Amino acid sequence: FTSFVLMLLFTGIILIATNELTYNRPREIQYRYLPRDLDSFIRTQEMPSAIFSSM
Amino acid sequence: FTEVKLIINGSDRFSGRPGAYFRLVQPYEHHVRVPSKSVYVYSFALEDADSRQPNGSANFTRYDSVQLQLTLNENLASGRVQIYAPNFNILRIAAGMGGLAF
Amino acid sequence: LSQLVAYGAQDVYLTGNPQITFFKTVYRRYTNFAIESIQQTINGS
Amino acid sequence: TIKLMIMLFSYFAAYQLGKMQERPQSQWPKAKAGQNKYMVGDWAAWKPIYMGVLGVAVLLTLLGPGGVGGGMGGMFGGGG
Amino acid sequence: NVGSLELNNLSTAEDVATLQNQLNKLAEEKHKRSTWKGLTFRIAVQDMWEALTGIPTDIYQNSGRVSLKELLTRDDRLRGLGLIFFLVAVVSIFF
Amino acid sequence: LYQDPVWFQDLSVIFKRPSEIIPTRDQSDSERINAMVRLVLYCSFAVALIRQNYLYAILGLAIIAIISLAYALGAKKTKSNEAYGNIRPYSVKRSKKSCSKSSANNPFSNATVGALLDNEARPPACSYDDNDMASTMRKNFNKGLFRNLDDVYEVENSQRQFYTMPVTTAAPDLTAFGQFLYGSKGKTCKE
Repeated sequence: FTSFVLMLLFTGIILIATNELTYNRPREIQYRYLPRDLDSFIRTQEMPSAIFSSM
Repeated sequence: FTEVKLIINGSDRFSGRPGAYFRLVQPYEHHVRVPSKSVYVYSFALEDADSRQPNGSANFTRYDSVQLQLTLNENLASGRVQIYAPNFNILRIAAGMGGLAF
Repeated sequence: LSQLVAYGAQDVYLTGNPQITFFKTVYRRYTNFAIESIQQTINGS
Repeated sequence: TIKLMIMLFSYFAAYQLGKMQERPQSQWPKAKAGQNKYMVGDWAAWKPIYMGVLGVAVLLTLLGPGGVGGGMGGMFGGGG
Repeated sequence: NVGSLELNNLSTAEDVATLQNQLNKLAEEKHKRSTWKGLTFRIAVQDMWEALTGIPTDIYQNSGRVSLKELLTRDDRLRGLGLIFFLVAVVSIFF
Repeated sequence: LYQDPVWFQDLSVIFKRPSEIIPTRDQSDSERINAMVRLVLYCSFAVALIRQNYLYAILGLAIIAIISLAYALGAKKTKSNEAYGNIRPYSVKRSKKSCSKSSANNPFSNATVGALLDNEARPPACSYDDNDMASTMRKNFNKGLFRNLDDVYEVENSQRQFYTMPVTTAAPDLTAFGQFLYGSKGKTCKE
């Protein structure tokens, strides 16, 4: 009787250790500097055309 | 004053002494200058004029009753006895906030 | 106006800064708008 | 005793028609006519809480990019 | 040619910092990958630390008034219940 | 503005505070799932105690997981439980009334032109204190705005002028207003 639940937990905890890898799901995006000429062009321009963007 | 005595919680802090002691001797011993004018003082600390370092203090926050007895001369006009008592506090400054702690 | 700003590839990779000859003006392409003038109602003598 | 114990719960499960719960919406306050009760905050007491609140506001401002400027300059940092 | 604005980096960053934005977010990527790699199947000895973090904090989670199941178990705690494997191995050795 | 009592779903630890509810009645779907959880837990634990094999509790927990997972995944998003006007025929059971939560583009959900954008029929922006939307509103207002750090009860950057308009839908819902002033009184004397 006791050995049954002991083996049940024995396999179940290995199953849990396998399961746990799925939890963390972060997004990866990198940052890079503008080209110098393009940066100067963007800084110089006076009107923005489209108003705003959130991404 | 011909005689001065401080009483703390009903008891003598010091034996009463002649006014001359308080005018001439006390500041000689405890302060920078003797006033030469009839100013009477008494210290609870040794040797100072602030001196940028405590040299003792009396914590009157624990004195439930303080009285001082003056034996006055017989040629005084009615009027004021202005009593001052310079003391210590803690200035506390943190995270943009000031104030003085009791 | 105070939010951090960055460009995507479409505004960097697929473009660039053209060199402009003093004497060749390149005019900016712009939004479509029109101007009208109307009278407002005044409340009060 | 399996058949019986399950039915005991079944009989009780049916019966408790109704649903007790925590008070909904908003809690409410009572106002003395102005005699006989202690104010919620000491009037001298109220100003300090003002002052206490500031501790938090200032701490937030120790990181400029994380919030609102202070009384001079600015400061930088970040987390991890 | 167009202005696109990123609102936050999991913590609102006002448009004042210039390189702090790159440093912070690079640290964010490094932390995310470190957690991912130390949180996947490949672990060497970190199971002991995860178990020792799991038990007291799992118990304390109910010492708050509530604690969401998405947080009582998934807050780096799921393999933290890996000590049950150790204990069942011990008792199976006994029993 | 329409208000409902408080409930919660089987997550956290609510399944013990209002304990000893087993089967559903006049309860929200989350509350009904909670009651089913209570039924299964008590039944399986009692069965395990009667027959000490230590596995009926395991099966009870497994079927708890099955029921909770089914409720979590199989929910149908096609809900339009919006109350306004004279009729609310979609459902008469306990449910959470729809709210138009504050957004970055519309911090106060004033429905200036957001109604014509995508919603067409926009649920009312519910009360200032209903679901902690006061904190979200303050956070959205203080997005990209710098304070002088001389006001910890911030009024300096003009909070007061901004507010939620009395109506936040395309229509003022005049029927509800009229029913407020003029009760139906059901069957009257003239009838």
